[PDB]
Amino acid sequence: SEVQLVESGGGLVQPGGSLRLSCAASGFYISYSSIHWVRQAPGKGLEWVASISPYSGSTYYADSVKGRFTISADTSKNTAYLQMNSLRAEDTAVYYCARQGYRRRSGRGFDYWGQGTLVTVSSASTKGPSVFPLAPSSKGTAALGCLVKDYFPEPVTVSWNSGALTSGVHTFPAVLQSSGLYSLSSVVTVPSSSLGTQTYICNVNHKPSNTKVDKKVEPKSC
Amino acid sequence: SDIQMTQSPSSLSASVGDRVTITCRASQSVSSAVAWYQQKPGKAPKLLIYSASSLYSGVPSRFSGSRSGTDFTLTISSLQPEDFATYYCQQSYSFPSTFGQGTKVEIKRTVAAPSVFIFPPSDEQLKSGTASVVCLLNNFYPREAKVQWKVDNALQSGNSQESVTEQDSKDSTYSLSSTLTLSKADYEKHKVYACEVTHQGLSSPVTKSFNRGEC
RNA sequence: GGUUGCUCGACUGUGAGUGGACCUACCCACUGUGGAAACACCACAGGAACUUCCAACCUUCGGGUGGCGAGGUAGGGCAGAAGAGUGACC
Repeated sequence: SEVQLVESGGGLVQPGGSLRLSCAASGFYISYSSIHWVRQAPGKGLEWVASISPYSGSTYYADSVKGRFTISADTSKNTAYLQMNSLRAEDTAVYYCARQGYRRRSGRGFDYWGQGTLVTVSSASTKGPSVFPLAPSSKGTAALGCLVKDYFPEPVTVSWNSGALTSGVHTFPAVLQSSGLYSLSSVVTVPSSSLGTQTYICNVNHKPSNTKVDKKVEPKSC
Repeated sequence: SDIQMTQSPSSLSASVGDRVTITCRASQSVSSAVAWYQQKPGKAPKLLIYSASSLYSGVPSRFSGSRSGTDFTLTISSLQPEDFATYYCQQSYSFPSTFGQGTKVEIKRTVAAPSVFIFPPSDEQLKSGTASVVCLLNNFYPREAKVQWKVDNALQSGNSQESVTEQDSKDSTYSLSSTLTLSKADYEKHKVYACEVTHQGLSSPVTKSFNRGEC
């Protein structure tokens, strides 16, 4: 039951730039299915982009990318691709790879989606995050977290204790600093007893900048 | 020359167990080439209905598609909390394909006051010359709340940024984080930093607060 | 000279409602289904209906069997036939 779609080749690209998204298939052969690209700008809806139909290679493109994008498939590599040229701001989105199901089974429904890859068309140069700790105070549970400040582009991942701690944790949506950079903050609440003896580290990973930080969140020093 | 898929409502609050109905209306007849999708915040979409009334393999029988000419309706007989999601119609009757604009469905629970805390800026941060103060409202509902910063009993304005979690798929609650941001110098001009919370679950506006420098 | 056959035969026809169903091969289409299949390709089923016909087959002569893509090309088939011959008869 290995049916999987794994997009890649996204990232931060200067306007007018070019990217070629790749999408690798598992547990089935794309020679027998229609494959579609669908993109979602942040907090916006789904937008069909292109598709290539099996046995004939006939390609169809959403009209907003007609002539700048070129969907294509490599049989041999069980991969499908989307070359993108003359990228603009509004091409910014997560770009999803979808398999169109077998007709006898699921109609023209799209039955498997990738996790999708994120394309950030701007020219503002990357900058990694400066993570600061958020300590508990003196108030039977209290809260502690990390402040992940002034990074770009999205995304960062936060885990706690290398994902050992997972419960009670809230990681807030990045907002956009007036500086144009992203800031956000992850918090967990824990029982007031563990403070003395439980080391609490958040792990911050900002792959765009090749930045990974681990910040020990310890209580009020005084 | 595209089929317009015109979905509505744009959003939906409804109680658990309720019947909810989402309607997409195809600007042209698209036969039954309509599929519906569930999308929880930050996953991919998952297929629900194909061919406008066929329930895709594995989907809970509470969901169901329906067609009446050019008008398609998705229905949940009885909401679970899990069914917090954004729902999209699609037509693959003809290229270019087309989606609805989506419908954000929201759980509805009994009221929950926020748990409130306040965070005075880290000492590493202050060396770098910045000073951000964090106020945190945990696991509450309804999401509508009012946060107010006051510095030395002076209501601030425009220098905080808040952001809210998505409705908990289990609690169906919310969590907010208002963040006042000041230059280090502006922060060393005042003693008291307060975070005033006015929520429906609170019968009196909670204020966590701190004074600069206290240990 | 007729008159008629008999045989050969250039050439032409295969006529659509008050009236057109001849066969075959290729090409070219059109519709529906199915092929891991929205298009392309392949397979298969179809070309409104009521008629009309029998170029075809069987007949106990009562009838019955079978058969439509008004496409193109090419052979044929059946009809005429200009002409020839070639008889008989007057």
